[PDB]
Amino acid sequence: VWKDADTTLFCASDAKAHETEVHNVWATHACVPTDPNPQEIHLENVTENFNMWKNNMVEQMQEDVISLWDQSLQPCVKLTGGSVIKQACPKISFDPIPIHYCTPAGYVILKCNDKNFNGTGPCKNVSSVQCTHGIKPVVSTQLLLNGSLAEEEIIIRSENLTNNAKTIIVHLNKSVEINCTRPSNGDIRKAYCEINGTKWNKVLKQVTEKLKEHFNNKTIIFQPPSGGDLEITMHSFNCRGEFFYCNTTQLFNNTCINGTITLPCKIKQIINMWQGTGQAMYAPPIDGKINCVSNITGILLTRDGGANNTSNETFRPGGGNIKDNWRSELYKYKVVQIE
Ligand SMILES: Cc1nc([C@@H](NC(=O)c2ccc(-c3ccc(Cl)cc3)[nH]2)[C@H]2CCCCN2)sc1CO
Ligand SMILES: *[C@@H]1O[C@H](CO)[C@@H](O)[C@H](O)[C@H]1NC(C)=O
Ligand SMILES: *[C@@H]1O[C@H](CO)[C@@H](O)[C@H](O)[C@H]1NC(C)=O
Ligand SMILES: *[C@@H]1O[C@H](CO)[C@@H](O)[C@H](O)[C@H]1NC(C)=O
Ligand SMILES: *[C@@H]1O[C@H](CO)[C@@H](O)[C@H](O)[C@H]1NC(C)=O
Ligand SMILES: *[C@@H]1O[C@H](CO)[C@@H](O)[C@H](O)[C@H]1NC(C)=O
Ligand SMILES: *[C@@H]1O[C@H](CO)[C@@H](O)[C@H](O)[C@H]1NC(C)=O
Ligand SMILES: *[C@@H]1O[C@H](CO)[C@@H](O)[C@H](O)[C@H]1NC(C)=O
Ligand SMILES: *[C@@H]1O[C@H](CO)[C@@H](O)[C@H](O)[C@H]1NC(C)=O
Ligand SMILES: *[C@@H]1O[C@H](CO)[C@@H](O)[C@H](O)[C@H]1NC(C)=O
Repeated sequence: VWKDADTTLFCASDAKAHETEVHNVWATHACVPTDPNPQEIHLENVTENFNMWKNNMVEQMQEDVISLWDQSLQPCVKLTGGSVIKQACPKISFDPIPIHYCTPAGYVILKCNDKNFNGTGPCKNVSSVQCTHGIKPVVSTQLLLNGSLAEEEIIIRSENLTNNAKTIIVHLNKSVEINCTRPSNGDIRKAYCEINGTKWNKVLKQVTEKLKEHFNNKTIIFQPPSGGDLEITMHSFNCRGEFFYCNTTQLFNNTCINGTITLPCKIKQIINMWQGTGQAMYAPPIDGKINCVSNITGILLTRDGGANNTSNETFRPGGGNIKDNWRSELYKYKVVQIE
């Protein structure tokens, strides 16, 4: 006795009110305390359809992250709507915390428990929950960081796998640590991410093998981004308030597809805002060692559509649509109004 519907969700977290960290600060006034003992009810013989690509939960999380970033990450110079704006741009404490999304009274969240669910279609194993799992609003491109892993086999997620214009979401089942560091001491913007080539090249081959199963045994080739802004041509992310730009060619160039893979990184001040508000400029990198060790739990790829009768299918690290990042975690939920 329920139907698919959209409504105003609310967030919950374990943020500290005393902290100056931006995520904790935002969650303190925007979210409520997390439920100590949340309940989950498995619906008997209930089957439901899901669509991670058409989920209002994604838009709502998007609006929250945009709100947090607009309040916390303000640039020195801004350019939006043909208006140059100067303002204060002090360094901040930045480190994403788990955010839960819940439904109000008269509404519930359906959770797909199919251990091989790809994001779209029917789900045989469904359960009822008030909130989602703790999701860190990590903004990045190409690589999904600090997210959840696929329980069983690797999963390929796409709204339309044949459409080369539709982005693909790779859900890894084994995290590959990416250790990025801007050493205390030849540019201050020069950084690097270390990835164990053995762990990575093994996972990438598995990703290569499963893609073949989706494209009828066609040859899978990984190549660097064909073009576009640096935000999508390179693995971009925020580390301690700094915008890291790392070349991932050594990751997506077929050589071992065995030691330490060192990716060249740049800490850029001039950036294109993912909010779509234009470009912005921030102050130089902070002093001391800047380190961010993350778990590579997902991969954003874009397939070339210049091959019809060929025996090859080329894939490149894509993204840009940050809403895809929320989709990689909000694929297994959907809001329904109880009747
Ligand atoms: C109106 C509009 N213009 C956009 C340009 N792309 C970006 O602004 C962008 C993508 C990724 C990031 C980024 C930055 C920092 C971090 Cl830490 C992580 C990610 N910024 C497109 C527009 C078309 C030519 C190519 N660029 S997107 C957009 C909708 O929001
Ligand atoms: C359904 O999902 C729940 C939670 O993930 C799990 O405990 C249960 O074993 C699943 N049922 C089947 C038949 O796999
Ligand atoms: C990464 O995953 C490991 C387990 O493989 C875990 O111990 C660690 O806390 C994770 N780090 C994150 C999520 O930042
Ligand atoms: C991850 O999935 C692949 C199939 O894509 C499988 O071969 C591998 O064993 C899985 N890893 C784990 C830890 O289950
Ligand atoms: C996802 O699963 C549904 C249902 O099995 C199927 O119709 C769809 O083609 C699948 N898509 C991908 C990308 O696997
Ligand atoms: C998926 O993309 C292909 C390629 O453009 C297209 O022919 C097909 O109609 C698309 N599927 C849907 C359901 O629109
Ligand atoms: C990351 O790499 C640095 C070297 O720049 C090293 O000192 C540090 O211990 C590494 N961290 C992890 C978690 O491996
Ligand atoms: C990354 O480096 C490779 C080789 O060093 C180069 O071919 C490629 O163009 C670089 N990518 C970007 C986005 O600069
Ligand atoms: C990569 O992982 C293996 C274990 O799988 C380990 O023995 C090796 O030392 C790691 N590489 C580096 C550079 O530490
Ligand atoms: C992932 O989590 C770890 C531990 O909280 C943190 O040090 C790291 O900066 C996070 N990665 C990103 C990209 O925020």
